[PDB]
Amino acid sequence: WEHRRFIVADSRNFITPEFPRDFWMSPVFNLPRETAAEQVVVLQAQRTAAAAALENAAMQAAELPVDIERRLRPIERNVH
Amino acid sequence: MDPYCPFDALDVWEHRRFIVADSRNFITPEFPRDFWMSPVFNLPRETAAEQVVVLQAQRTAAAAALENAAMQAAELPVDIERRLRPIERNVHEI
Repeated sequence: WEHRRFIVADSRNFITPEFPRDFWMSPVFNLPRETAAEQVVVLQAQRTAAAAALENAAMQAAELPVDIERRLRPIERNVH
Repeated sequence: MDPYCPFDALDVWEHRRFIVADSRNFITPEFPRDFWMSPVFNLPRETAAEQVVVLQAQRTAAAAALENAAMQAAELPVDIERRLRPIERNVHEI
């Protein structure tokens, strides 16, 4: 024995919300083809790429003290 | 505010085994609607425009540093040609 009140599930059932005068013209509903978010994402990706590339250049160019000593010292020994 | 409905309410006494045309009742929770707080979109502290401005300022700083690296590292061939040529001439003097 289970009892409760019932209300008919009718297709005619509609809901009536209310909208304020300042609803639709929120600034974000209407947006241009180009906003700041896409530039932010692309610029951050480029910044990370440059951060990696500077480190790669640092490790690629760290041989100058070795690239010069092995060119100068043997000539020193040869002359000496 | 109440959604419209032609039928107010009626008296129904359901059974267990013989629920024919088995419907789907709209279940309701038991905690009061006073505990169910209204939704708020927490706006971020910064806006994408301010993000563009700050990131562009940081790019300008990084580019200035890279330009400094360029001017300090572009003279290395000049150092090469300034240091070895007198020594090469001295070796030729022999």
